[PDB]
Amino acid sequence: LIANQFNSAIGKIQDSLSSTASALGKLQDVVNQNAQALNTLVKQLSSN
Amino acid sequence: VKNKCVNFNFNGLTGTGVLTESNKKFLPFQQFGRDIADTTDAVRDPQTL
Ligand SMILES: *[C@@H]1O[C@H](CO)[C@@H](O)[C@H](O)[C@H]1NC(C)=O
Repeated sequence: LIANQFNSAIGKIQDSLSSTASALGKLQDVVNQNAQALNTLVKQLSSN
Repeated sequence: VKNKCVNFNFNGLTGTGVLTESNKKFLPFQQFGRDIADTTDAVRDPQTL
């Protein structure tokens, strides 16, 4: 029995990951934050 | 010149870098382009459009 539950359990994770783009919320955030800071850091150049 | 660090000056627009022929297709009235960072990225040779 347990094999089926486990093996089936994995399958959901694929699809729980395949479509829900909000699954990787944390990682995508960190890259987002750093990218923004650089923009702000770069954009400050054009200020008198 | 091309492909060498130089101090280019375009119609009064200056800067430093390497100049190569681009691939971007401006609209004819568009003079010169830029980047997300407002930084100069593209130029149009005024004498060589
Ligand atoms: C002046 O510039 C135009 C357009 O860039 C060019 O066609 C023309 O030949 C230039 N003058 C000379 C003598 O080449």
